[PDB]
Amino acid sequence: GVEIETISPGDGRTFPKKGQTCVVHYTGMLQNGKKFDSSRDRNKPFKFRIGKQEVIKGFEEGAAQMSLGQRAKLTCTPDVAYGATGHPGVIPPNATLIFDVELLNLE
Repeated sequence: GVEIETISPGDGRTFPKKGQTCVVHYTGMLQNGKKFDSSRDRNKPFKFRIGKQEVIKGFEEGAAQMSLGQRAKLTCTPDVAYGATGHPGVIPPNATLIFDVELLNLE
């Protein structure tokens, strides 16, 4: 499940398609916990394409529901990213993930 909470401004019509590399200023957040990842620190805003299963399932489906300029807020379920396995040292198992996502993309 992907729960979108959009901070309003954008256009609402430029949607990502297949094979389009898009740019996201993501910012990860643990529920009742601190941060774990952000693109604002590296300032390398993560040019990734759509439709190759590169990103996790909670982040891929939310990018298809956003548009250019929009600033949403993800709520990623554990069963799609790390709930059974868990990343070693960073994400424990059964973890609900929160992301500050703005789509200022290309292509």
